Amino acid sequence: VSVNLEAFSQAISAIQALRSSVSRVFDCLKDGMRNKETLEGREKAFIAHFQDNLHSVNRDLNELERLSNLVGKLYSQLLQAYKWSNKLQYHAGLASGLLNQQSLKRSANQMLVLPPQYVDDVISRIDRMFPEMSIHLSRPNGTSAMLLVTLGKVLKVIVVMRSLFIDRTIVKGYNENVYTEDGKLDIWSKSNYQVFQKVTDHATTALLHYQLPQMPDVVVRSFMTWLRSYIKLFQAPCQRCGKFLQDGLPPTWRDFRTLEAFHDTCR
Amino acid sequence: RNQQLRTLQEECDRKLITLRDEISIDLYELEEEYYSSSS
Ligand SMILES: [Zn+2]
Repeated sequence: VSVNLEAFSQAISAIQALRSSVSRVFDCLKDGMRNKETLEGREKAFIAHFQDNLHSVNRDLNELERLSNLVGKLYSQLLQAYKWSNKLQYHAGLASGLLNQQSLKRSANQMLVLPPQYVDDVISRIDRMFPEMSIHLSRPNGTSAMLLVTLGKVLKVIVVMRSLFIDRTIVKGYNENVYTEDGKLDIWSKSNYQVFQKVTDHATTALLHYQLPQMPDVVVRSFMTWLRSYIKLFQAPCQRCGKFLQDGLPPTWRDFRTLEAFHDTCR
Repeated sequence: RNQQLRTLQEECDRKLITLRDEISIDLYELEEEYYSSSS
């Protein structure tokens, strides 16, 4: 497992540090006291350097002992290709991140139509991960798919798509009846509580925020990733004021790209 | 009589819903073209 890899590389650097620090002790003692103007000042400098070197040796030995407490347990062509594959994969990950952070594309111009089967395959692929979210697709009105995403015992989100691109979302509480009299989805309602109206507003900013132009799978996957973080409503405190309640509201803002809780008044 | 009239109603509503979806896609194209016009 990877923790053994990290502990072994850690303890490798611990041995190298121990050896170099012992040699540094004996090298600084080889040179002897320097001059340093004031006699009191030169004595102080020599004593301080020797003490620091000894302390560094002790720290390195202690760290090696701590890793010891925590440690657990033609053919060359294949390994060369394996190493070069991992190298290319990591290199490409870094270069792709650096380049798509800073794109120079200004406009798409130079000089939506999808089978519903594809939408069902995509959304079932999202539903296979996140075992606490269940997504139930239905199409009461044409090709525009409507999704009920239940989330723990916490949320019921009604997502109204339009050609495999999220359009509207409505977040209601668990007990709340999301169905009309006839058992269809109540696409147009609100949720009787202050908290879930705030989370509808935050979800509309979430669907306005996660916008790739072309590829919509990253959009729906990232929206569900962001939505999954709301399972710690009523349990997470705000990361600005520490408390749970500002004006009788839990922290309704799970921040994009770092899913942390905030009261929206604490931005 | 009831079953025949229900089938006619369902045919009319399926036709209308498919019409709405096709018209909506055309409206999306026309909105992009009209709002992004330079003029
Ligand atoms: Zn706060």
